Amino acid sequence: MHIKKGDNVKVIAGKDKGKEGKVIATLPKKDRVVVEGVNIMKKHQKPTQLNPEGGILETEAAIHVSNVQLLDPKTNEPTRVGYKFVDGKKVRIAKKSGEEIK
Amino acid sequence: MKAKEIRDLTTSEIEEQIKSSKEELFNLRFQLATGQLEETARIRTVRKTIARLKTVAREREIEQS
Amino acid sequence: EARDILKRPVITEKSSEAMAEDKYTFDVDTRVNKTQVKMAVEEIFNVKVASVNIMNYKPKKKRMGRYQGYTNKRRKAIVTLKEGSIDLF
Amino acid sequence: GKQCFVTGRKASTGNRRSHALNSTKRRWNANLQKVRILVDGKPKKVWVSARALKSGKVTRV
RNA sequence: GAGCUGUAAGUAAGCUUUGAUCCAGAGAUUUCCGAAUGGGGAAACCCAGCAUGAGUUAUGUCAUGUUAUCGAUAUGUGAAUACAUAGCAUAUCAGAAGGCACACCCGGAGAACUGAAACAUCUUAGUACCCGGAGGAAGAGAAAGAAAAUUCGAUUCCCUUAGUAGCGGCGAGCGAAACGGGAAGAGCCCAAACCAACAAGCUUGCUUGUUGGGGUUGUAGGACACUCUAUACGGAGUUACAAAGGACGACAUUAGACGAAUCAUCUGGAAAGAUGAAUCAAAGAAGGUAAUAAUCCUGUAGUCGAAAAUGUUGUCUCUCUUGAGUGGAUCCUGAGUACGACGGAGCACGUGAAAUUCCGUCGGAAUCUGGGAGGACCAUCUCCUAAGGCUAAAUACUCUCUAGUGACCGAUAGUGAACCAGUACCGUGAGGGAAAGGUGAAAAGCACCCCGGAAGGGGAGUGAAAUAGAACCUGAAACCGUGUGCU
RNA sequence: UGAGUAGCGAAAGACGGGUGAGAAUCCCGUCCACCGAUUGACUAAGGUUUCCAGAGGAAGGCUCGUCCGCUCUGGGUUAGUCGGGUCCUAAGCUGAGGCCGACAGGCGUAGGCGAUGGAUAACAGGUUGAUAUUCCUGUACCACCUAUAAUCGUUUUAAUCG
RNA sequence: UAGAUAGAAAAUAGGUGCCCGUACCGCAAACCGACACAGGUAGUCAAGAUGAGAAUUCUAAGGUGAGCGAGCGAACUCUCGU
Ligand SMILES: [Mg+2]
Ligand SMILES: [Mg+2]
Ligand SMILES: [Mg+2]
Ligand SMILES: [Mg+2]
Ligand SMILES: [Mg+2]
Ligand SMILES: [Mg+2]
Ligand SMILES: [Mg+2]
Ligand SMILES: [Mg+2]
Ligand SMILES: [Mg+2]
Ligand SMILES: [Mg+2]
Ligand SMILES: [Mg+2]
Ligand SMILES: [Mg+2]
Ligand SMILES: [Mg+2]
Ligand SMILES: [Mg+2]
Ligand SMILES: [Mg+2]
Ligand SMILES: [Mg+2]
Ligand SMILES: [Mg+2]
Ligand SMILES: [Mg+2]
Ligand SMILES: [Mg+2]
Ligand SMILES: [Mg+2]
Ligand SMILES: [Mg+2]
Ligand SMILES: [Mg+2]
Ligand SMILES: [Mg+2]
Ligand SMILES: [Mg+2]
Ligand SMILES: [Mg+2]
Ligand SMILES: [Mg+2]
Ligand SMILES: [Mg+2]
Ligand SMILES: [Mg+2]
Ligand SMILES: [Mg+2]
Ligand SMILES: [Mg+2]
Ligand SMILES: [Mg+2]
Ligand SMILES: [Mg+2]
Ligand SMILES: [Mg+2]
Ligand SMILES: [Mg+2]
Ligand SMILES: [Mg+2]
Repeated sequence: MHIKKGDNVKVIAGKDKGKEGKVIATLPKKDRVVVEGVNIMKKHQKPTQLNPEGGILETEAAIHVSNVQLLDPKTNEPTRVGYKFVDGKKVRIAKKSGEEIK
Repeated sequence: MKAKEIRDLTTSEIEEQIKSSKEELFNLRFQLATGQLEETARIRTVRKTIARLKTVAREREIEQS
Repeated sequence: EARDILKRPVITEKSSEAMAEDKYTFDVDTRVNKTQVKMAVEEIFNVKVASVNIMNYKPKKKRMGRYQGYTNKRRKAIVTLKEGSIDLF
Repeated sequence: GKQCFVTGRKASTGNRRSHALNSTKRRWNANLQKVRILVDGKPKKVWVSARALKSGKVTRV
């Protein structure tokens, strides 16, 4: 996917539209990603499980990768990504500024 | 153990390594049966090591012909 | 090939009583004979084998959900040692 | 599996026809005769048709 | 190029930027049964020989290789029976076997219901089934052709001729071909005469046989005799015309890479919708994304890309290879053949006036001043030159792979089978043969409390919705209940 | 719908004590009754895990169910001598060559296969929840192998094998 | 016997001896009968009293009380006694 673990992304669709956060996990086979503070779910945790304490646990749920957009390193605006070849190595380029993302 | 190390080993060393790996795998299987093996991935590791050793031995005895 | 003849030890109540009697129970390759079992045990555990009894166990029907099948057939040997001992643990 | 050893002459199929033109299957068999001829330079009793024997074209020995 | 150890969640233990998983080419491994092939056998099992090796004091035990049958080619031995012929023994062979794509092709054998308003000739039909043989196509094929002129010039296939000409208890029905227009096109090799070498009979006359050369036809050709032409100059070729290779190059297939352009607000759980204002387009195909997106993702147009294997091609190489004319003295030009009679069959053609073509049985030519055909037959004329062989393409079909298409189905439809289906189940067996899809955007799959043994439920919570809570979208009718206005 | 209807598949139970949320139906006890050339004990086919232990009660069980030939979890079958193979053959099957036959294939010789028959060395006792002529104890037998051997042989042999 | 070959072994001691089956039901609720079905299913053993007996009745060894019950004690049907 064009989004990668550790990237800083902006949510462009969903309840969290407009939020920014770090990509902390990707699910390539589902085309989904997990972004900090985005798409919080409240799951019912039984205290009877291997974890003694239980209740309602709040954690991020995966979001579809097409709902997050990379932020341009220069302008900090959401941008699509192209690829250049520098000394035979692929480099992700922001299509707004033209700068290497990483 | 990987194919490069196996290809540095000599034929006699390949055979001895196969013997020792088989003995190791056998002890691992016995520990697993008796319930004393927590690190179960060693079994697969050793099985694939044996497979690689036999691959390389066969390659050598093929290129000889 | 001895490590292939012997597959694993059998640990059950009857097998433990046998071990008290100096009889060790193993699952073995379904194709081998009593003599091969004896030689494999003697080579692996450096013991003297007094005798080997052997038996076959049919595949047993087993169910998991809506899927019907069978367990593997088994060949079980009981090796009575003449001299020495085997420590499985 | 009976045919002329020399020419391959064998039976064929056709019809017996009545005056009312009713049809029933029949065969025309070859006029095969068991004779001793030279096969691979050695005598051998084989089936040969009378026509293959005609005019002494097959040597009986 | 960052995750990964399948369905398949879980736990555990782990792997991985020193490049996992994953994708493509190549290779290694590949138990047992099965043609199954050491022998046997009620498939997936049992029991051996031989050689070599492991183990044991030794036996027992084990490992690897090999050992079926037939065929062919060699070697040895060799009965009745003398010579040697059965036979026997050994060695070699990528020799055969068996399967299937319920298709297409060729051949052997070959129904019946049915139609004829009955039924026997006839029809169904040379169909179904069975059997053998294939090939990627098969079959056919370079005139003993079609014809009747200004003749054409192998075969196959399409249109037409034409439901014509004919056939037919002249019933039911069956039903051409030539001409003309098209697709595709390609032509060759033997037998014989004759020459040379070799071997047998030993006229040791010159007869027979093998090999090579020569030769291939209707405008008659060839041998033979003579005259030119050349020793690969030229020409041809592994699709026939003889048959194996090699080098280099190109293209294609089997992974991939790059690939333009959108923001804001409103409603809403969510925007792609609406509104406003923009942008790309060789890209407005399509799918996905929390509703309907050219500009969010995967893509699309366009361009690029291969270590390796495979396929098709081009040039070199390689291999093979003479080509014409004149003459009419002699010679050759396919024999138990053509053909005839009887009995059958095939020809659209049912025996008919029945040519043309095949099978069985019996008889049986001619030899270029020859032989066959023009629908009995004869003459004339005209056209061909049988009784040997090969041959691509245009045609047929689809188990299969790749990319696509549909005024085709949308869960009683569409495959029998959207789902763990040729399953469950039924049958001794051949065989017959189902039912069964949908939570939600996300599992956020209901912590906790309460009644209850549990099941089940009431709250609470998640969620837009639980009135979406597990065959969980919607949820008709039959049918079953509770309450009630009028009766 | 028929309808809370027919039926619930040969029979003798009673009570006490347990267990349990729940008991005519499960466990234990006493008494009673039934078969007893047998409803008892083996065992060949056939079945194929139904066997044992622990747990369960949705469905199955013609009621109930705490129970079960059901569900879940884990177990259980031990052989030189028992039966079969490494022995034999009957009927039958198969069948190298072979004979016959449109094809397919049919028949058949040698030779194989093939028990329902022939041959063939182990018995008593003890033992588990579940195996026992199989495990254990005691005491045997059979085939074979190795070493030492009273004795006999030593190339027409003469001991020995056949 | 044809054949074979220096060597043979009464005894003593020691050792070796594979594969398949083996659970359980098996006149039955586990087999053939769609069923936890009054049917069918080869062979073996089979005590006492009585008796000719493997008949008869009652018992032994051993096993079993049968997978709906509780009442009532009409017609009628069935099985049985007078
Ligand atoms: Mg056994
Ligand atoms: Mg075999
Ligand atoms: Mg009719
Ligand atoms: Mg009619
Ligand atoms: Mg052809
Ligand atoms: Mg008439
Ligand atoms: Mg060629
Ligand atoms: Mg891209
Ligand atoms: Mg928007
Ligand atoms: Mg794009
Ligand atoms: Mg005729
Ligand atoms: Mg004529
Ligand atoms: Mg003629
Ligand atoms: Mg005419
Ligand atoms: Mg002419
Ligand atoms: Mg062709
Ligand atoms: Mg529907
Ligand atoms: Mg269907
Ligand atoms: Mg369906
Ligand atoms: Mg619904
Ligand atoms: Mg009532
Ligand atoms: Mg009534
Ligand atoms: Mg009534
Ligand atoms: Mg009633
Ligand atoms: Mg009852
Ligand atoms: Mg039980
Ligand atoms: Mg019930
Ligand atoms: Mg034969
Ligand atoms: Mg018997
Ligand atoms: Mg028992
Ligand atoms: Mg047993
Ligand atoms: Mg038993
Ligand atoms: Mg019945
Ligand atoms: Mg009987
Ligand atoms: Mg009696």
